[PDB]
Amino acid sequence: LHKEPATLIKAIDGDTVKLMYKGQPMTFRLLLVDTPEFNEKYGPEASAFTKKMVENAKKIEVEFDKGQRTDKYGRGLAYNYADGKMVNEALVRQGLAKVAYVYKGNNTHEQLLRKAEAQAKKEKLNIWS
Ligand SMILES: Cc1cn([C@H]2C[C@H](OP(=O)(O)O)[C@@H](COP(=O)(O)O)O2)c(=O)[nH]c1=O
Ligand SMILES: [Ca+2]
Repeated sequence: LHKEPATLIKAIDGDTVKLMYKGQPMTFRLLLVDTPEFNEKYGPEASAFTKKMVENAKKIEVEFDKGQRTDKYGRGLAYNYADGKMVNEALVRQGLAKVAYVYKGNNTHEQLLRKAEAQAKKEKLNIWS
């Protein structure tokens, strides 16, 4: 896979962000994770975690997997990086997302993220507390 440039337009919630990609505004949904909705337990904390990560970054990148690049709602499906750190992985490592929505052929980073989830669960963090 390849990292490609993007710039932040606006934080949305734990697992969606509005970015400019190839010069066009797009909502991205993060691959292989699920954060609680803002109205659920840990939802606000997930939203804040992602917001801080993308707003503080100097360099935002997106990385598409091998399969579908947009979902049925028109959201881009990617792994998102903030100063080289994967947001998808960071959310799972902190117990603020579950590994989820693992579809065949868009699952390159599945085992990296399951390893993070096991570590967050071991530490009893957030969702796993
Ligand atoms: C992460 C992801 C979600 N989706 C779709 C499945 C879900 O459909 P439904 O809306 O019918 O439940 C929805 C979950 O996103 P949200 O967790 O953002 O609600 O997005 C994909 O199609 N591919 C994906 O990789
Ligand atoms: Ca969600």
